Amino acid sequence: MRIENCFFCGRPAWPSKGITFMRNDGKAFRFCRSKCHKNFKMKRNPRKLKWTKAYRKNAGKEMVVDSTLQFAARRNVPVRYNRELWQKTLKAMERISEIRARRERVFYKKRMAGKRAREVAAARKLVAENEHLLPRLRGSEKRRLAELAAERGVDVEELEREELAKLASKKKSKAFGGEVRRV
Amino acid sequence: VNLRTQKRLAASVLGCGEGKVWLDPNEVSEISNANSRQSIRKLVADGLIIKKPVTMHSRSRARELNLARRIGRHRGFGKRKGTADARMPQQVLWMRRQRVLRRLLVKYRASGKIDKHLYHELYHLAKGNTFKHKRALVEHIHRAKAEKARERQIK
Amino acid sequence: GVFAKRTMTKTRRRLRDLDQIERDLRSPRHLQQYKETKAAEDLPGLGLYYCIECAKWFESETSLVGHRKGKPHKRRLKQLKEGAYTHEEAMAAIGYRIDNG
Amino acid sequence: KSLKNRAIIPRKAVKKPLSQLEDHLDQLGVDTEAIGLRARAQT
RNA sequence: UGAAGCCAGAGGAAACUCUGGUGGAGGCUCGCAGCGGUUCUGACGUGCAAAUCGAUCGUCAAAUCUGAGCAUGGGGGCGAA
RNA sequence: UAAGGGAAGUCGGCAAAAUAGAUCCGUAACUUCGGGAAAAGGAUUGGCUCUAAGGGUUGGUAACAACCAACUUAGAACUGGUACGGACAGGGGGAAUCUGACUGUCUAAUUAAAACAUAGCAUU
RNA sequence: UUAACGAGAUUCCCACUGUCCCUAUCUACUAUCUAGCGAAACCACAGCCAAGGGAACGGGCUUGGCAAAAUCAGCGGGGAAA
RNA sequence: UGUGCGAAAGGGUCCUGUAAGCAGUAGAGUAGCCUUGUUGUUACGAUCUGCUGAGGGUAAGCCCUCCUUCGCCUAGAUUUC
Ligand SMILES: [Zn+2]
Repeated sequence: MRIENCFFCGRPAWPSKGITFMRNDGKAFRFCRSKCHKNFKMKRNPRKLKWTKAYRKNAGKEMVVDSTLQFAARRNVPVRYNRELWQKTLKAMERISEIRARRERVFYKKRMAGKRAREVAAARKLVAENEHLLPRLRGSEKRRLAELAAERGVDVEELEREELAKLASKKKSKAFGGEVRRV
Repeated sequence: VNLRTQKRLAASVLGCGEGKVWLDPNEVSEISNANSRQSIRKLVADGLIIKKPVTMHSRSRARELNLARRIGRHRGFGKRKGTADARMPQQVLWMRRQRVLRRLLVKYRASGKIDKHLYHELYHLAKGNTFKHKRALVEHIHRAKAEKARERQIK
Repeated sequence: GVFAKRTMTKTRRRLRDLDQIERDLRSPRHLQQYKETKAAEDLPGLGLYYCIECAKWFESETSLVGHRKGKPHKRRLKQLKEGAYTHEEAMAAIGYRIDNG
Repeated sequence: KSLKNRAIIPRKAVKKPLSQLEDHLDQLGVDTEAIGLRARAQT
């Protein structure tokens, strides 16, 4: 047996999975699932459906140029069976898989490099426009810190900073409404 | 505590529907003590009874759709549902065109550009559907003037 | 509007595909095979007025030149300009290939 | 907000509770005792 | 949908013919209300109802629909019967 | 709602499905010349950005400029699409025969019809 | 061998489809269970069969088969039911 | 008193199909300001591209989780040679 691939989306097609369409010109179309089969019957383009490997290649979101992608091919010239060749092939398959995985991760990071700079710029703009929503001590808490600093001879700004630390550590959500007392 | 009479009286006093009357839920005994329209008016002045505002029906989407249709959107064959005559009548178009042409002919005869015989035959051509619009009538008057001037210069 | 939209996706209502349309445009033998698959006397307008892009027969030259101004023909032109989806593009999408020696 | 079914009562028609207003001002970080909301609040 | 009448243009000796408009006729026509009551292995069948409910259907400017007042009384009246 | 088939079902395509708005191309026999007819059979319809035509007033071949106003119609590019009258609303069509001229009317509560009436005709 | 018109009667064609092959699935309201409320039709007495019971009829008789409290949802053979 | 039960959550596995928002010498064209065009520029503008197989859902009859949190527990009532 062998593992085929879906014509429409590109997923691995295993035995008894999906359905094959035989056309009168002599071409056969293997689909992994009824989703791909029904989209094909609705004449949707796989290149425009964003969940397909066709779209991902056309958008450049899959690693398409690599040395590790040259090892798998449809071999139309058979090789006489050789036990040593098959075992070294299996070892090659493992090593190729590992190398391909690391190179794919590098490719994804090179796609996603600029995110940190964009997010930092957006955060700076948001903070600059909304400085007034930053956490703040209560007026009663400020007065109590001021009188405690006057009593203990300590720094009111210092007391304010550890109180900001405490109210930053303690997160309390507010509830809607409230019970009405019965008569 | 039943407040049906108070709700009806407050609707009559405030000049609104009973669904626009607000009775204070924390003042139900004091509202229940109000059996007369004078007492209901006093509670309205105190603010225990208020008239709720109207529910929104905005015209903003209608106005944007009107501007879009004015500049030409949503006028395609998929948008049309009535016939061309049901949408714009040919009789209305013809009446407007005839009034425009007759107004122009009266203006030209009054100003003296054309004389009375030329006015008469142009009136009957306009009734016989020679000119489709004002520019067509104006160009016909100009070519007739050119022919008359050429005949006068020849004679 | 689409005639009998409920049973549009049945196999007995199936239309010609865009890759077959590309093959018909590039090679006249493929189009000739498709036309020999049909009977000329039962065709609209005796088969004389045919749009290869829409893969469709028309009753008259006026009707054919008429549909060419419409948007279905223009969407077919746009899809042909983009290119039909085929097995070699499907194979390149997964990075697979054929070794023929 | 429930503006599909009914209009919001105007804020001038509802008496604002002193405890809630003092709590909101304390959240915003002002000294309510320095301004004396007790004298301003009606009865 | 487009009857008479009317306007213009082109012919024709004329009478007429053709073309394009205008006009708004019809116990004409699609169809909302109303009026009616065709069909359905319809609902209901000691029912909501001693004739009702749903969908569908006929007609819809008139030989159309309708209130009140009044007339015709059993060997009778009325009857597009 | 239902793959594949498409009336093989049934006394009988009953019921359902299919058609449907608008624009454009086009439309047979027959005929009382009025009709048939929306016959039949076809092309198309979204969004957006534009272009063009269709008016009024004022100002001295003005046959020109400015300002004001609203709705129709045509043309083009771009653009999404499995759908574009996207819900709603909304003809299936055709070939024939019998039959009554037609519109209309009746058996309230089993029969709406080749029955009745009708205009036309004839007689006393 | 009469046009138009017709909820008149009949045969056929294309389209169309769960009419059928051959059935499957989903939703709502019931049916169901509970609280409350609450009829009627019908009713000689009653209700398992088989063979015989001259009058072509047995539910009761004769001879056999048998035969175990009290019940619920359904069903439409028989009795009842137009 | 447990390899417990329950409520959340995390992970997985599936379904859909690329979220809001921001940006772009992408974008048919149109209008202003001036260098009067040299992405002239600014503005609007379906859509496209990137952030983004993202966002959302996932047991209601899917799976795993002493070792991710919080809670519950040795009852109550009736009957029995
Ligand atoms: Zn697939």
